Amino acid sequence: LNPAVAPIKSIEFIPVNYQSQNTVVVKVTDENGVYGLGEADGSPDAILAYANIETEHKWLTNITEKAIGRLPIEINAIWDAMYDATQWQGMRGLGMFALSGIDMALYDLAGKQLGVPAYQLLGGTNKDKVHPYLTLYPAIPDASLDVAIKGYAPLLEKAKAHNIRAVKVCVPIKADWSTKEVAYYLRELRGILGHDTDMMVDYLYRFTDWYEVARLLNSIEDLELYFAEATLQHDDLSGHAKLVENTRSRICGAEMSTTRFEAEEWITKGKVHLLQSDYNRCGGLTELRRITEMATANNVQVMPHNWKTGITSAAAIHYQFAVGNAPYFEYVHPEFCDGELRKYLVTPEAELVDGGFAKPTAPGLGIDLNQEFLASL
Amino acid sequence: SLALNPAVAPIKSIEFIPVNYQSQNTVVVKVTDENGVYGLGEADGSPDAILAYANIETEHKWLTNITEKAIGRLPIEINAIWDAMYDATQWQGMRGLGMFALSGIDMALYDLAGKQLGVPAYQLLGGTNKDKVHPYLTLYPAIPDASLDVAIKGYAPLLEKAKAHNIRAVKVCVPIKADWSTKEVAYYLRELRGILGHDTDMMVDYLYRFTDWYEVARLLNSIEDLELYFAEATLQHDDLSGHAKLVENTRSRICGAEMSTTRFEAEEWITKGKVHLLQSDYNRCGGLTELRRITEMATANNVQVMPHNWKTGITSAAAIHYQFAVGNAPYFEYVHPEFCDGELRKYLVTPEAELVDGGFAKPTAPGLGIDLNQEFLASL
Amino acid sequence: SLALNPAVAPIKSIEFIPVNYQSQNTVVVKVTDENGVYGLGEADGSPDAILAYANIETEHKWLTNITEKAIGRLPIEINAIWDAMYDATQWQGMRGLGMFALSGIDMALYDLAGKQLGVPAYQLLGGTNKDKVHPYLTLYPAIPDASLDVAIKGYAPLLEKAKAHNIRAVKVCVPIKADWSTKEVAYYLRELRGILGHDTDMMVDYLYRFTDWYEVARLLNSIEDLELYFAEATLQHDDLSGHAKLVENTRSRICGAEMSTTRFEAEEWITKGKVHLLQSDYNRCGGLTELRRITEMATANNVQVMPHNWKTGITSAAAIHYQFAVGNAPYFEYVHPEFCDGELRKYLVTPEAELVDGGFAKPTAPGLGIDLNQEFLASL
Amino acid sequence: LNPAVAPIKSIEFIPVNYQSQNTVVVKVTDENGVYGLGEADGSPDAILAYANIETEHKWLTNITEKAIGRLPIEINAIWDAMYDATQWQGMRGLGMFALSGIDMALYDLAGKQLGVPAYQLLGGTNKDKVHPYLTLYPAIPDASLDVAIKGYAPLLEKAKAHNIRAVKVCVPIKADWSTKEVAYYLRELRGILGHDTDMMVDYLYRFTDWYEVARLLNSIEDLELYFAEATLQHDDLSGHAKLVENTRSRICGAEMSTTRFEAEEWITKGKVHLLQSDYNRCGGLTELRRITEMATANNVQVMPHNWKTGITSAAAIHYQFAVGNAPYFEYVHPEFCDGELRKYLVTPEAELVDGGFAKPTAPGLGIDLNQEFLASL
Ligand SMILES: [Mg+2]
Ligand SMILES: [Mg+2]
Ligand SMILES: [Mg+2]
Ligand SMILES: [Mg+2]
Ligand SMILES: [Mg+2]
Ligand SMILES: [Mg+2]
Ligand SMILES: [Mg+2]
Ligand SMILES: [Mg+2]
Repeated sequence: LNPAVAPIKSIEFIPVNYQSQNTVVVKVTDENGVYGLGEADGSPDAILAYANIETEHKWLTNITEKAIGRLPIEINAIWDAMYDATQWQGMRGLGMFALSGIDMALYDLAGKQLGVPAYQLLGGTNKDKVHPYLTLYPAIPDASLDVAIKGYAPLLEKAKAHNIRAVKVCVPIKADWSTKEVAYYLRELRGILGHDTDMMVDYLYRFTDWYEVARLLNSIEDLELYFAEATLQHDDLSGHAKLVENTRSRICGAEMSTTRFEAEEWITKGKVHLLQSDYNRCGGLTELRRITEMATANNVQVMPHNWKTGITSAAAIHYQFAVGNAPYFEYVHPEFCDGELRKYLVTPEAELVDGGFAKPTAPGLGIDLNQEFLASL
Repeated sequence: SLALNPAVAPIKSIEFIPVNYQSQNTVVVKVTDENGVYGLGEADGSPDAILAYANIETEHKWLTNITEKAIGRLPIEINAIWDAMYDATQWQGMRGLGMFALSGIDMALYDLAGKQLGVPAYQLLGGTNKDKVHPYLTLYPAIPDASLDVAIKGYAPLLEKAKAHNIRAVKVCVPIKADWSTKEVAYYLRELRGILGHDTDMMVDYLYRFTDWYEVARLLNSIEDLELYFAEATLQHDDLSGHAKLVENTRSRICGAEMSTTRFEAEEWITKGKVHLLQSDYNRCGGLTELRRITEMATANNVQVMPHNWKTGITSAAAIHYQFAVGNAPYFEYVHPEFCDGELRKYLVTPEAELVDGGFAKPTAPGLGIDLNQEFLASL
Repeated sequence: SLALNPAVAPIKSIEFIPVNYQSQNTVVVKVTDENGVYGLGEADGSPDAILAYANIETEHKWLTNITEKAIGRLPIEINAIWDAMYDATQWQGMRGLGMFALSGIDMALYDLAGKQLGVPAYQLLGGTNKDKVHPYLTLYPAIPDASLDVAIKGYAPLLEKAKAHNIRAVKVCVPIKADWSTKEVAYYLRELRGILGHDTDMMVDYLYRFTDWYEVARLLNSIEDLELYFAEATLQHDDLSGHAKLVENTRSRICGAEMSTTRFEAEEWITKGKVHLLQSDYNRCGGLTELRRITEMATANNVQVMPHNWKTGITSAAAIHYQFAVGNAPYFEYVHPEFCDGELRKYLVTPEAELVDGGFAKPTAPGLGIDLNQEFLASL
Repeated sequence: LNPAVAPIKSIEFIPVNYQSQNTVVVKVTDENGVYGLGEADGSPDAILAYANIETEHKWLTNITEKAIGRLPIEINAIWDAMYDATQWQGMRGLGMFALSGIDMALYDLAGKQLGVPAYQLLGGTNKDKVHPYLTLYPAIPDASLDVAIKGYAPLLEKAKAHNIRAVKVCVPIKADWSTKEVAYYLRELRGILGHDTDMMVDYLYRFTDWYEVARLLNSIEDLELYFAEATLQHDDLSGHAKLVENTRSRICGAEMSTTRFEAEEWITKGKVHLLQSDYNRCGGLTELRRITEMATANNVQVMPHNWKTGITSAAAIHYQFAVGNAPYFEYVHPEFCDGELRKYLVTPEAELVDGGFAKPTAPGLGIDLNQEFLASL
């Protein structure tokens, strides 16, 4: 057998704060010193504590215990083991963020051992390139319609200049615009962007009444927006079904969810067009694979939520090549987003050429920490 | 014009206190108002994971420290505060561990609000028309997992003791590591039922040892004659469709939601799981406030609620108040000192409700009628 | 051991007081405790029919005098008392007039319980996270039923006045005896909408003038451009299947349950009527206690609740407290003195909530913050 | 990268007949001479002709064409590429058997290149041992009850002696026994075997009326059989549903089906408790993985049909370890079967101990052709 396939020796959770952007790097190392990198969402110190709890019983075990000593190649089996041993407090919520980080690191570690890029461990690909949609947000107050539009105007011009195939814009949380003003706002941005680029919208959960949201969405149908994200409260699945039944917009769901079980509910009860389960929240690449194959059979697209560091971004590219079932996937690019962690935490940076990425050639996720940057916090 | 109650003072601080005993542990939640008056509650989950969660730093609209939205609020507005805490913590507290922390605070608010207004907690949940409540007691002997004869011999004295004290209902378990075939489990339960007799209701906890509904159905159907009250933790907790199969192909009461959180998961168990009874826990699912919503919803759908309960006397006190004002079933889970091992359960708080003839009388003290036994607590 | 609140005293008597004005009438319900402290509420229905109902003689388990089960109970146990009264009166009070009487008592309990504990009523319903609430005002000019030009001319000054006072939303009605064709109704509403402008939400009450859903659908669909908030009393109140048709074939919000009683009828409107909004009345459907259950149920099903409200300042006070702690919609029905005729509505009780910029601030007085204006009341 | 992961160079379909019994071996060789073995069901000559057709258009392509030149590690991608290019005549039926053989062979090849057993390429395992059910059938005339019961007698006893945990008996096709006689037959067999060993029953499609079958199955509920296979005609899904709705027996389906699309129908329309899609018919291990994960979500067990040579039997052991969701799986063992082909075609044979198999250790499927036996034609 392949000697490089060695059992996991250790797994450490490494908080990384930068003055308030942060993440929790997950490092899994085998007995030969080779290691994989992943990252978990959630308050770094809460995640670190959870990752260091004492095992108490069958359903309340330390998350890393079931992985240490196992062969990194058995990613599916290791996932089941960790999940089963942590049911008392990790079936949903924060605990799943920790499991995600480990699952992610395993694809990077397994890739290095076998000498293959992570997407080849996920089924391989028939695509020659993938194209992300970029989430854009200017450094604005929440501001006024004028400030917001002026702040977006250039990011949108820059996107078109770079031939980005799709972009997502947001409605400022603290903004107090009426739905009539939101429509105007979106019309103005779409006016700036043009119709050759797909445009997604994140309403940041500013609504609670499906009826009002339906009136808004049905009034801007002419804008041919790609989707409507975070319209109603995340727990309001029946409310989302109402939107699907009464509008012609693509309705998204599950951005903050965890596991395929919550994903299944969004599909059947929420009737949503697209799931946004996050790499570093819902159960990693392994759970996103099950979620996506289930989604496909149900005519539901999956565009995993993504706004962390270069670690998740790398996982995102690999996901899109072997698992993705949609035209785009969420990605945060350094030239279209402020944030040092995203910018320098890991290297190298995937090269975006004409709005797309080429197939990964390096082992695993093809990334490593920028010791220099990390050396300074 | 009439002046308002002076005792209804703003909350000044919220403290999470982990308590381990050498294992046995819990997380005491103490909410103190402007005048030094306080309420006690407790949260499930690894005490140190919970402690760290309770001390995180606020980052944005949906990622706030759980206590932040409670500080400065009047303890009497429990429902509003619950919503304030939930909304501000959606990023990592909608489900799982995070809800355990919110649960502990909610529980404490009933105790505190009760003291400020000078009324027992159940009167803040609607009052009661019951004069007494009767819990079912969960029994488990000290047996190594053990074998058939070993397990039966170990349960025997507990079952006789319960009959002697007139306990109206008890729950027995199938040991986790026991490798008994389904037929041996059937034998096992027949033996226990035989020892106990049929005047006492018997619930059974299978400790999630099954994954195939058909096998489980064959089991439960083979023991209808035992007239067991319910079948708990038969299939894996995520297998809601599997529970539905059980309900559709057997005549046993099927339970669910013991490890769940929030009324949203509870609703799914009701509609998709089709279960006859929900076991959402006081210190996990959202405290008494969420249990009230879950129970009123459960009643409308002909579903009983018997909250999971295996912590300290803090949750036990909450359970009695719950059963008097909210409970919609004949029994509710309760762990009694004389019927279990657990120094933490026996000594952490005082006083202890007096079980008379297998029932509890209406609580009379303000709030949850409990307090920390500092000597025990100080003894480490 | 801590002593309980002394102010929480048993209820000693319950009195129903009919009040007519020459027509305008109501039934004041006064609940007095051991120490003379009392709460006010009011019941809908013919005052003399209600009076007689409130004084019937107990005959058997299900045919009891409504007050009997409340007398001797601590006002703080509102939910338990509600169940006690309901269960004992099933023979003739489960629906209809009988529930009006129960509603009045429940409302009074919030006022009384509030005074004993020294807290505003909304704090007994869970508190609030809102700083202000905004009602919609129902407008109707003095017009004989009138004709198109007559009705429009009459509504004009009311609509301008509302805009001047910054009322966030208003409701207009289609006169009952008006024989306008559906096309004339469409014209009518277009005119009113034109006068009002689009910054103020406009609700429409059709006063049950229709019986054919298809005709109604054609109407509502022809006026989508008016962006009306909702369509109330379109089809007959018993026609739940007809409302479903409307919801399925139009894009207007369809209301229901304005004249209904209990959460059981409310549930049917939700599931069978498929309505977007319930209008169960404070003084008809079961008071604030039942409105709380109906609203929490409505929210889970994405249904708004704007309780019907057209009585005296007693229900108006209840409405504000309701909206702060229970309401799940942007507005709620309210009748304001400066926007209506009604000596009973204007003078029966004091003080009057101050509408500032079309909104109400948090109530501060105990209970419902109201009391009988004996001079007015004494003046017959 | 990993030098061993080389492009596929050729794919050969080799008919194997015995003087009756036959199969079609599938040999996929990479650019280094390393190869993987697999087998396809169906008339060997029909299959060979199908594997040698000429590409005509987008949807009518030679099955091997989309695999040649591809890295065998990208099994999921190759599966899609082959399926997509052969839709015109390979979406269902015979065509899928061929695709199945190639898919199976890719797991063996990919396992050899990476130097890991096939099951690790399917997720790994947390099971230490797997236990098959053995399909038994005596060499009997169709015969009378007595004769049939007599033939099964020794086999049953031998099964108990070898501690086989589960066995499947069949009702002779040409047997003209009434439903009452079939019931007597099964009672007699259950008596001989005992209840400590699970017993499955294959009725070989002798019924067409669900009502009659329900009566039979409801009358032998006391025998507590594990399942009822091939009761009604294979196209009669609505009929299987009536069986499920009116009896308490586990009802099987999909034995002769292909693709996860037919399997989904069996689950939702047929309401069956267990699927029997075959490794060498339905789309191979890749499709069995999708079918099983879908089945698990629907509380449906999967025990893939298996009656070919040691090539499929090997694939079956690996399947059960990493993908299987049921306590047993079909297996044909040489000491319990009478097939020269099943015994000699490939080596080595997995060791059955106390009714179970240990985790495979050799790369890929761990089998190879027995040249001598083959040279014997
Ligand atoms: Mg978002
Ligand atoms: Mg489909
Ligand atoms: Mg349990
Ligand atoms: Mg009901
Ligand atoms: Mg009306
Ligand atoms: Mg809902
Ligand atoms: Mg067969
Ligand atoms: Mg399921």
